[PDB]
Amino acid sequence: ADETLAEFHVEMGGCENCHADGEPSKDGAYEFEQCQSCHGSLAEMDDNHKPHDGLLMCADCHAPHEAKVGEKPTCDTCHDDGRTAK
Ligand code: HEC
Ligand code: HEC
Ligand code: HEC
Ligand code: HEC
Repeated sequence: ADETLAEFHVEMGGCENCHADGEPSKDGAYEFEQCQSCHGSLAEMDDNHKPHDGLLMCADCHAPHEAKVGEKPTCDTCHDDGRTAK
């Protein structure tokens, strides 16, 4: 009974946590911005987030409307070279 990431954040704010007047962006960048305050920039993260920093958005990896808090994305969901999480 795990709650989605979008949920965990909601309880900590609402649907407006990554949505303006309930109007999801039609790109992804606009949202990716929201994930740049209480957290920071990938270029300011581990050596695992850096490598990506400037490639794919958070959600893109931390599928909010799908993933569930406490669920480390799988590299197999992109990398097929045995890539493993560190
Ligand atoms: C950030 C932590 C989010 C919160 C809080 C909620 N949603 Fe969300 N939603 C988020 C992203 C990043 C995206 C897409 C942009 C991307 O980077 O891919 C979305 C998209 C939606 C959609 C799209 C509908 C579709 O056509 O698939 C809907 C309908 C939506 N979001 C609704 C929604 C609701 C109801 C929320 C509160 C329960 C909510 N979102 C919170 C990120 C985040
Ligand atoms: C403040 C308004 C926030 C914004 C904007 C975003 N997140 Fe956030 N997130 C916030 C808090 C207070 C916390 C708790 C821990 C912490 O101090 O950061 C979190 C936690 C997450 C996590 C944790 C995942 C886990 O394994 O527990 C993730 C993956 C996460 N947040 C992702 C995320 C995304 C994708 C956002 C934009 C769509 C985003 N955060 C915005 C507060 C805030
Ligand atoms: C896939 C290429 C990812 C993208 C893009 C982002 N993150 Fe991530 N993140 C990823 C993994 C695989 C993990 C866990 C590693 C494992 O397998 O154990 C994480 C973890 C985090 C955490 C945990 C730290 C904490 O909650 O205290 C945070 C806070 C986090 N990721 C935030 C974050 C943000 C803000 C991103 C966009 C700027 C982002 N991640 C992108 C994989 C990926
Ligand atoms: C798709 C959503 C991805 C997921 C899931 C993860 N990564 Fe990724 N990463 C992605 C792309 C598109 C690229 C580069 C694209 C290209 O072909 O140029 C990368 C790159 C890396 C690298 C850099 C390798 C290098 O050349 O030095 C590393 C080290 C890396 N990715 C690690 C990694 C790990 C450990 C993941 C699972 C926790 C992971 N990535 C997931 C896109 C995506």
